[PDB]
Amino acid sequence: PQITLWKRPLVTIKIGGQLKEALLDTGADDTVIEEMSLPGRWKPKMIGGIGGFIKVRQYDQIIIEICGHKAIGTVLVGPTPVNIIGRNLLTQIGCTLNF
Amino acid sequence: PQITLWKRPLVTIKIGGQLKEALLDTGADDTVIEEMSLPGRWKPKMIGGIGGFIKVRQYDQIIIEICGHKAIGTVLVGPTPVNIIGRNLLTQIGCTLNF
Ligand SMILES: Cc1cccc(C)c1OCC(=O)N[C@@H](Cc1ccccc1)[C@@H](O)C(=O)N1CSC(C)(C)[C@H]1C(=O)N[C@H]1c2ccccc2C[C@H]1O
Repeated sequence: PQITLWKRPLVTIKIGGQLKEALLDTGADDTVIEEMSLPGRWKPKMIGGIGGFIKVRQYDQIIIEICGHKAIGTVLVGPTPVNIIGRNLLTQIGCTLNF
Repeated sequence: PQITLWKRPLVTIKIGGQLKEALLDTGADDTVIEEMSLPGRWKPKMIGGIGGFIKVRQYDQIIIEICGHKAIGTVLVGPTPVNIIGRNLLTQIGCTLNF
């Protein structure tokens, strides 16, 4: 698809068998999702945004679908304001910026 | 141009007669630049994301150049950790996400 930016680039994702809304976010290095249950062990990570820093849980090799495109990679879980698909998975689905 | 997402999509912008590096950020509704002078009236605004909110000055009808493309729009000025080109100006240069 080609997604214009007149509104927020919100898309449907599937993670843990559940449909959710997430923002395709080229300003995010990594993908961050609101509190939910994911399998496996997690590792600590601190991430910095416009308002400062938050602690998140880092899960690796997580299966996730983004607009029907299958990806498997790192998903951070924590108090993000909106679910964000960041560059780590945008690259997996072959997403680019174009003008 | 086509910009891949293996690294942060940073570009050079011209604003208020100054050159600055900024992040092409599809997660940002608006454009925010570190402290600098801009012409005209402004009003205060709070903007929020990861880590919470910061206070900025909102300047309207500001001309910026991004990769040879002139655009006009609202520019916020304040203590942002990274200079950010948001959707309000990305649309104007005809920037889209594609996969
Ligand atoms: C650096 C890093 C490492 C690992 C993992 C991650 C996720 C990561 O990125 C962190 C991050 O937050 N990145 C920022 C970009 C940024 C990087 C570094 C410092 C500050 C901002 C990006 O993802 C974003 O714009 N965001 C995210 S929350 C949001 C509401 C969707 C939106 C935002 O603030 N949006 C707000 C915004 C921003 C600028 C102007 C106006 C407005 C209004 C809101 O739309």
